[PDB]
Amino acid sequence: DIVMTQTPASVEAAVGGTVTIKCQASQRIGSHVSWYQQKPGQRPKLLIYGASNLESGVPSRFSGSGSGTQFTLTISDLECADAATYYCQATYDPYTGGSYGAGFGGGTAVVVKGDPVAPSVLIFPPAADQVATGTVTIVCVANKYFPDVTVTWEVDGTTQTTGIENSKTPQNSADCTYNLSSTLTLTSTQYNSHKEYTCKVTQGTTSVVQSFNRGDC
Amino acid sequence: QLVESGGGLVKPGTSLSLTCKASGFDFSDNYYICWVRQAPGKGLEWIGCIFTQNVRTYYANWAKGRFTISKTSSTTVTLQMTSLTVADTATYFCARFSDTGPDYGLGNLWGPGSLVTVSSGQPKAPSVFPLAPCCGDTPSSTVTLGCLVKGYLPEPVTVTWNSGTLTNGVRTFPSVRQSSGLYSLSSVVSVTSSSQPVTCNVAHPATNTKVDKTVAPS
Repeated sequence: DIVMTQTPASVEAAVGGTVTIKCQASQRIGSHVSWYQQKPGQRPKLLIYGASNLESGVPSRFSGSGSGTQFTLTISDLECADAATYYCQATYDPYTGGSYGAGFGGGTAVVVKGDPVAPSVLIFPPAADQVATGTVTIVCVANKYFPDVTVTWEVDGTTQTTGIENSKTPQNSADCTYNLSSTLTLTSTQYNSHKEYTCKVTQGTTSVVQSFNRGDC
Repeated sequence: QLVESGGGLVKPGTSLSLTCKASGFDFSDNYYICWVRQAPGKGLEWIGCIFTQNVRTYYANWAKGRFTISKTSSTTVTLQMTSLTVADTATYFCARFSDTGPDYGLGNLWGPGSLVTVSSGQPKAPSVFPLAPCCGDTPSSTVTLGCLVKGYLPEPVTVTWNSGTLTNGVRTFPSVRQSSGLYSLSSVVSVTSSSQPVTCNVAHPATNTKVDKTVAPS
């Protein structure tokens, strides 16, 4: 079994920069290495095979190098569309002598540093039919922003430590921005036992706060 | 192309047969058909390959015990797995590795994968709730509306708006999983106010469910 050691596990580079990713095979496999690109929710996409052959239709800014033990993927002129995770794969096993695609490297998460954009924030009070079910879920959305943000929930001035679930969209392939949804789940009893609900999205030294009063919605 | 099927929600300790079906070509030619899985939010993990010419098989050392690959027909390769646990929850991709001349390293045909969810919970259809600004707020000329898709098992659900005609300004977030194992996600869309009555189309195929919720501000 060929084992591939990928470095680094994650990298961040400015638009137009150069990303250098490398993999290490546990024993010499010549030029038998493929590189893949994968975005969230999508199937893997082949970029390089045979260590340095570009798959048809793949931009020329991707290039692979290496033969033997150490293999290198280079991404130059980095674009927002290149925000993804990249995997190497050994395509030869000297023990079995087969040239099939085998073990994958750990992967490298590439974050493309685009131009900074502060978020706009929206808070959505629970629909009327929610509270009858025994639980309520308050949604808070931070749209189109970069760099990352941190969310803080408050209920009548008390910071919330539990009931919080966050999901971030992948980097927009055009402008590198993120979108985030933060949900706060409480019981119907807890929800009716409080008035003020606050979502606070912090991007460094900036914060956008979005509140609502349960009685007014 | 390649299409995986046979998956879904299954209980721990059970066994499963996933099939990979080919169209526009068959396994009478010389290829490798490999299975690669990916747990949600984690890396790719090779399971094994089978050579279509002589049905010779090659497995990852970790996968030998619980996984089996076989060519059941000229157009179907099956992946049998045993003693499933939560650690086996993953998307199981089928991939074809073609001949480059001296080797078979050209893995440029991948299926979308078959999702296997190993849980003891029962399948559950989502509860769809509208998302609109607080009634007491002064409306603006542009408004963001959405749908909360709460408490479904297993993945996935797909959300469209106005049956797929409203696609500009749509932001459908990836699903979150709470402690009890139920999934939830939201989808919002920015539209002009006092203008568009929008409708989300939430599909949960695992329960053969589709829900349409027409949302409106205040």
